[PDB]
Amino acid sequence: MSPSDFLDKLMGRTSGYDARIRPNFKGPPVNVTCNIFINSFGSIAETTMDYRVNIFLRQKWNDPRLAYSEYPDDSLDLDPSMLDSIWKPDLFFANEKGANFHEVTTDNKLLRIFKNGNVLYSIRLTLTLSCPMDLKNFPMDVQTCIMQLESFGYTMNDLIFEWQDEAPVQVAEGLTLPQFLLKEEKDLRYCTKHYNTGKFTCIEVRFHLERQMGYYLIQMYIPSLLIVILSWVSFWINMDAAPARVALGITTVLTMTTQSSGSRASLPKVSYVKAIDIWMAVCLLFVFSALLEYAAVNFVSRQRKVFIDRAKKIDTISRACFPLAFLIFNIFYWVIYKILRHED
Amino acid sequence: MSPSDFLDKLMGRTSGYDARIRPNFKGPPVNVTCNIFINSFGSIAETTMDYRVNIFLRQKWNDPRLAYSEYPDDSLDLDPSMLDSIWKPDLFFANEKGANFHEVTTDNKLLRIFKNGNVLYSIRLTLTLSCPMDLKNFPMDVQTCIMQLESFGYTMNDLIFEWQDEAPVQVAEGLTLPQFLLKEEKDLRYCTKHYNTGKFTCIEVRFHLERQMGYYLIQMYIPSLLIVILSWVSFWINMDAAPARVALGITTVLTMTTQSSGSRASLPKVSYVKAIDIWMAVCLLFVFSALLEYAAVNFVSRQKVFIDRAKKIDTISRACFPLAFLIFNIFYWVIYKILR
Amino acid sequence: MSPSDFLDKLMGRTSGYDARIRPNFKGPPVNVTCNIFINSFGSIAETTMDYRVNIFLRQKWNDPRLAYSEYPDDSLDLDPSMLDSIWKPDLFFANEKGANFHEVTTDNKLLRIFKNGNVLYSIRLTLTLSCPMDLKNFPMDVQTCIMQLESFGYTMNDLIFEWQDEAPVQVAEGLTLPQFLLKEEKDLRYCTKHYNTGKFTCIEVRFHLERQMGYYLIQMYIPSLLIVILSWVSFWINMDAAPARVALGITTVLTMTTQSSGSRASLPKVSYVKAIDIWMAVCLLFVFSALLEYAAVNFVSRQRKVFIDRAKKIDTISRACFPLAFLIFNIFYWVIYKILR
Amino acid sequence: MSPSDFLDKLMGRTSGYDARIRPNFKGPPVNVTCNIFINSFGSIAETTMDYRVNIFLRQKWNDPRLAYSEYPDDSLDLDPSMLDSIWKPDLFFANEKGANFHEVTTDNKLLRIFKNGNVLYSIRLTLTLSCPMDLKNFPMDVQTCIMQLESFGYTMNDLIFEWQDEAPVQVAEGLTLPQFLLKEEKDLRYCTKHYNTGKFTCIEVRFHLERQMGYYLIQMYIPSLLIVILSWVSFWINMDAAPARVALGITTVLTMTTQSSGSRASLPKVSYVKAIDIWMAVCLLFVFSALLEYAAVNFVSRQKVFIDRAKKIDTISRACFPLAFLIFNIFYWVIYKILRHE
Amino acid sequence: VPANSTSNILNRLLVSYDPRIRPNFKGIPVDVVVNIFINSFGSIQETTMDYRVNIFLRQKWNDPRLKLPSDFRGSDALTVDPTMYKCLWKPDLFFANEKSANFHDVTQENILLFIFRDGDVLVSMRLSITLSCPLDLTLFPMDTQRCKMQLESFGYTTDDLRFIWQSGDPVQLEKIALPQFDIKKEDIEYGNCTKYYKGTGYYTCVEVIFTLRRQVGFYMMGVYAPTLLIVVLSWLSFWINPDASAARVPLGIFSVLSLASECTTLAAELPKVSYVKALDVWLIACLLFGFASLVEYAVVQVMLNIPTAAKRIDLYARALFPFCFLFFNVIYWSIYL
Ligand SMILES: *[C@@H]1O[C@H](CO)[C@@H](O)[C@H](O)[C@H]1NC(C)=O
Ligand SMILES: *[C@@H]1O[C@H](CO)[C@@H](O)[C@H](O)[C@H]1NC(C)=O
Ligand SMILES: *[C@@H]1O[C@H](CO)[C@@H](O)[C@H](O)[C@H]1NC(C)=O
Ligand SMILES: *[C@@H]1O[C@H](CO)[C@@H](O)[C@H](O)[C@H]1NC(C)=O
Ligand SMILES: *[C@@H]1O[C@H](CO)[C@@H](O)[C@H](O)[C@H]1NC(C)=O
Repeated sequence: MSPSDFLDKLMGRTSGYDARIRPNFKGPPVNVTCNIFINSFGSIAETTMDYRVNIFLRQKWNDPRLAYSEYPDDSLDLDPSMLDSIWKPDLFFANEKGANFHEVTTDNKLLRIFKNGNVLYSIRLTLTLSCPMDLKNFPMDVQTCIMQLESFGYTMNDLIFEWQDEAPVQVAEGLTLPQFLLKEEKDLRYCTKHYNTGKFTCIEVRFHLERQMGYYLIQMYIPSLLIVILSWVSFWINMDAAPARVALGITTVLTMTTQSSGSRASLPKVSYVKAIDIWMAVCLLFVFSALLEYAAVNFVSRQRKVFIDRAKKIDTISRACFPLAFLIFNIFYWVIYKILRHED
Repeated sequence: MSPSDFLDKLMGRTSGYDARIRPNFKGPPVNVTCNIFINSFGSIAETTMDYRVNIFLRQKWNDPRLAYSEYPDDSLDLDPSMLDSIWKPDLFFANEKGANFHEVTTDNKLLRIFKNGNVLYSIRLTLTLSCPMDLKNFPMDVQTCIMQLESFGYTMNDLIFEWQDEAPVQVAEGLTLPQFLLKEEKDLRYCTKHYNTGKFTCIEVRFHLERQMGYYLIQMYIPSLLIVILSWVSFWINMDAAPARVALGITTVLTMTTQSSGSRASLPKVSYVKAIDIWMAVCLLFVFSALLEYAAVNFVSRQKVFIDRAKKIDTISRACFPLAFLIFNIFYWVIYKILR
Repeated sequence: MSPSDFLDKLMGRTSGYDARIRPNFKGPPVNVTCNIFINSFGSIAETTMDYRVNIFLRQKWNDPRLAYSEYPDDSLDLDPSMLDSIWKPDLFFANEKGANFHEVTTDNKLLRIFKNGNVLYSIRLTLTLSCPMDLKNFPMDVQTCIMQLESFGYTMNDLIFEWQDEAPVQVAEGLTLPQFLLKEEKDLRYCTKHYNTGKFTCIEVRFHLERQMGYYLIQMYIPSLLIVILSWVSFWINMDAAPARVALGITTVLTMTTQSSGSRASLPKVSYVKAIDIWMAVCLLFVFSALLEYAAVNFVSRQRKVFIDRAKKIDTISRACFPLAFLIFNIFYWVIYKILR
Repeated sequence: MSPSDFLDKLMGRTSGYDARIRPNFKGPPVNVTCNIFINSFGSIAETTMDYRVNIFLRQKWNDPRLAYSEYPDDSLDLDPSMLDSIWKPDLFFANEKGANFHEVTTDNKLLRIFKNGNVLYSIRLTLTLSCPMDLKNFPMDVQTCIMQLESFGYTMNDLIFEWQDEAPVQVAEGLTLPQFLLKEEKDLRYCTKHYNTGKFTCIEVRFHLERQMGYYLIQMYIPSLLIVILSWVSFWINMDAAPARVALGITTVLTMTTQSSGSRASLPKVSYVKAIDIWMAVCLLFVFSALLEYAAVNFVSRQKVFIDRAKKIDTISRACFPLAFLIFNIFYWVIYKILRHE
Repeated sequence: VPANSTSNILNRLLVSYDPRIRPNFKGIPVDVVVNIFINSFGSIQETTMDYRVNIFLRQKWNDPRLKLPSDFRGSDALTVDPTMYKCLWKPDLFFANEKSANFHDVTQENILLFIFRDGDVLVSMRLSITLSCPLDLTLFPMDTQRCKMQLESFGYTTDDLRFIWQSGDPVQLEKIALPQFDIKKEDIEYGNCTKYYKGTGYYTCVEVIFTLRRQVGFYMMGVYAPTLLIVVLSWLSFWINPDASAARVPLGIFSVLSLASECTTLAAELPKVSYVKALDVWLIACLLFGFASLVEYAVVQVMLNIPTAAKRIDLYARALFPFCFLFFNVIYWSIYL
């Protein structure tokens, strides 16, 4: 009748229960239903391609050796220290650069045992999961980051993982991200990868993250538009102030190449070309083409006299063509990358 | 009478006390009154949205199985090493990116047992808690970083957390922060969050923090004003030389953009528009308007009494721009200092 | 007679000695005399507002239960592995962001028992102690960083800490700091802080650190002096060479603002003004004044009508006032910050 | 004859051997002939005054109560996991900022026992040691970095360290350092430092390091020379186009001063002056003097036979600058390459 | 009999099994078949010259005293307790070129231990090693680094322990792509060293060599195009009207300064190495070309201060400079691939 003696008879020294032999040995593979509660999310760094979570990973499984009938109460919230004395299913995340437990004033665990033998094991973890991240369109990209829960020491003939039927992944209220937002829908898939040593079980959950473009827009697109507008305004001046035209063109080129060089500092060195690269390169080429046209027209003016007219006509044609070409390129690029290529 | 015999009879092997089961099992839920003493504070890095503290966390609870009467002394202090064989209530911080104990020459713990069975359990920890931050008005923001003490291994049917009656959290004398002021008033609330696994107790404390304006003001607010004053003085020139005037215009632009870029890069990402961004953008607009005034004066200088019109437009600009900046400055300061 | 027999009889399983019970239990408080030998000192980073130390912490106390008579020798070194089976006083540094032991090929701990009963216990540690800094006069400040030793689990009625009468804290010979100097004199005081749970003993040692200005002088003050001398030479040129004077003004302005950016980005964010900031702001103000005087001279020369004479006179007057002003500002700053502050 | 029984009778529970007492207690001090094999070497940065190594530290000592005669084999190799049951000499590095063992798939150590009682004990370490750096002539400095071995728990009366007679410190074949080159000769000394608690034994080995400057050449000296020669070419064109030449002067001065700022900010803080600082300061002075001379020419040109004087001074300085630059460069190079060191 | 009975019989503290004895003591050395599965590869850093790899190390050997008792039957492989994995004898193993490694233990220890009937025991464990590979940068933007793995036993002489690679597919990787590299799956050279340390016998060491080919797309779209555009801008300056100083001089000086700043920015990030590379050679060649343009303009100006002679020299230089730049580009690209 003593609760300590009851615990000893259940899983203690006098119990005879062993924590090393899995339940239903030499029989059907024991199935484990797991669900994940997310407490934190963020620190998504593109340079190293990883993100940190803080999850309350829970596991459930049946065990006939842990069935009790002395206590009328169905659920026995036992001390977390017992978990070393009972069998625990191995479960490691396949893709994670580094994970660790949380131990403050105690180990963060709990033990709750039902009458029929069901066991609901939860734990607090901090995972630096790594998700591969494409940037075909860097500022307008929808990223899919994954978590792969799978067993290591047990073949699927012994251990089987499967998501909970209802509410598989829960998210704490008021969760926000510095630069992303978590969509409500989350995909659940069975990886069940094969190795040379057997057929290991695996469980995958997909996170769909869409990126808010406010900072990229405000800090990078507006300066480029202002720069090209200033280039047009500078070019509108006549040829009398030629040194001023050259100086303004040079400083436009300098500031824009500085912007382009500083654009790629915060992102991983990727072989492919992204949206920011295309935009910066095209607009810098626009400024360079304006400078080339100015030089050609100055060469025309370098020997009224059937040349000053020509030069003025070419300058007016350029003034009527460059803003229209820039606007048509801008609208084409924006619509293609908003609807035709990705997103929306 | 021997202290070793007493220790063995109370927590030792012959005691029979099982530290593996909570007190009053199958009974009323034990209640814990915890108070936290703050020792060190600071390193509030806005880039990663977190701050670190050093707390002397203390807990109390009534354990009926630890009652003793042989020793006449009441507050019988005990060696910290005995804590491995005593029921320690579960407690973890809900919001913390990482926390660790402290060991130097020993484990920094304190245990104290009273005659009636109450137990005092103090422990020193270092926690890098995370508090989400709002930067709608960056330099003049009043922030509220949070700490949540809560249980993990016991339903509210077993363990209940609650603050102390008086002096719940006290800061050490002489506590200071690199760039913030920690005001005296602190708010205590019942957190008591819910999970699908049951009802879990949760205790919450809020710290109100405000950012000191001295550093940012002295660093950039005065220099931009002085640069604009230089531009105002430059509105009194009569177009002495073209390239020199162009260079004089560009220099102010360069100082302006260096200061604005530095201040914008000093901060993390927020989508909305802040105070310092508004100030830098308006400074950009005003210096760009100064450059446009230079260009207009250069244009109207060339070929009617166009000289008189040029002088009139120059004095109109010189009488308009200072007043425009004064009204913008007073408006922006009042809105983002009192009305926001 | 066997040494293992003696060790077991003294503090072993058959000894009966209980390491979980304070010596002189339920009586006078134990008396601990501690002295600390500093091995390494450096990594003083003001960005994080702390510094790293490496100390040979040594503690001595009295245990009446450890008195032995089998071995006539008094000074008896023992294996450090027995340090876990002997009462060890609690001692934690109050102000340290993070500290750790040192283990290499063994645990770095030394334990020694004398015949009367006195015990020595020397342990190696590395502490990242934190000391708040006052940067009112940053380039030539005097920093006092505090190491606080105090107990946690024992009230003043049980454990009492105190320094040693002779050589309380001893610095290793030949120790050098990358950007600081250590004064020979050190201050020892008792913090004896009071908490709400009781009175806990405390011990405090202070280091007087001063910063040598050599690097900061070479990096900041000399370039600014060269820039202002360049502005002086720019002033000496007559107004007819307007492009030369104006471009010299621009180079002064840009050099000064780059120096200001470097100085202000080299230090942690602090509300109050520091000496280097005031000095460099005054240098920027002098450069701006040179630009303003050049602009005024050019404006006067614009619209010969005996205006050239007055412009030359005012240019000479201002170019003779600039050296007096700069020299008086420099001497005033130097004397106040070197003697008065 | 059973290996398990032999291990039990040697140092197991039934052996009676005690690992808490040094060999030949209350007698002559036990000597340890330690030698160190270096496996990796690098990450030596002057910013925080440290460097890291991977050493195969091996120690040999006698132990009379551990010799055996049952097995005819002499060099009997035993597993690392048993090493906790045998006495080991205390040892640690004095100039150590932080170190850790290596635990990958097992514990990285090795124990061998000879018939006469000698014991070999090699335990892997990764030391982030620290040595003071002398940067009097930074780009072409020769630096001596030291590592120190000493005991803590025992006085000289109980434990004495010493090097090995033949090949005390070795280096893995083909070792490459990232920035320096390690001189083959290495010094061995006896620190035997004294504290107030006794006379602790100590052993020190000095590494002589020399820095290759070619990278510093390419990255720092060529750009400054190119910028200065650009200022020279700026001077070459006459004074007719005053605004262009003066603007080019401003921009070259700005880039040179930003180069100087980067050069001085790439390195930690030291009170004295270094060679790179002297070179950069002198070259900045040269460009400043060039700008000042151009300003003087403009002052003379602006209002007689004044244009002749301006041209004469221009040619005079155009001829004077090469001699000054060449003599300064050759003097600096010879002094800092031969006279200052070696 | 329960699984506990057979498990204790084959190994237990109570049964006559000593973990402190290698199999075949005083006999033939035990050979270990080592197999490596690479779960994740990448994070290769040039500044520190090391890379991180997540590898499922697999090793099997022969343990006669571990032979499965005849009572058990029905399974060719018997899984055992990863906790008891510490109890059995282990082959000591370590990585020679290893800065650090970090055992993975999340919700359980990450180790799998199969035991077969004949006595073979297969041990697979999850590792996260950080190997250092000294990489050559003589031709930096395009190069083939050879970063290597050196498995090696330490506590046992080669007369006791020996490592042999698996016969079929001893290294398997599952479609792993580095951010900037392309690992050749087929071209993975093998071989063993058996390094010999003086006075300590021979220690066996197997070895893996990876051939990492660096992708040049980022550097071609990062620096080469801006440098080409700067030189084209200098040529445009040449096409500008001569004997008009004001326009000409700023163009050349700004080109030179932009190129110098580009070289400094692109050389700051790379690790500091003694020898010269391709990127700095290209940058200094472009800088010298801009310098040549500047001095050519200076020559034109001094010749002007006869106009036909100056114009002829200017035209000759404006025709020659594209040609010599093209010749330099052709020879440089041909030499440096
Ligand atoms: C667990 O689920 C598996 C897979 O559906 C099933 O075969 C098995 O019977 C279930 N129950 C147990 C106790 O293993
Ligand atoms: C502890 O506090 C709770 C909450 O007020 C109360 O219900 C309970 O009676 C208290 N005492 C005990 C001994 O549980
Ligand atoms: C230590 O200090 C206390 C308080 O002054 C004193 O009574 C005591 O005698 C001293 N020594 C010991 C061994 O307790
Ligand atoms: C160890 O070496 C020391 C130093 O040479 C010597 O005095 C001593 O006799 C040696 N052997 C022993 C067993 O102490
Ligand atoms: C390892 O190298 C040794 C060198 O003696 C050789 O005998 C052995 O065959 C090699 N092993 C393999 C698997 O090639």
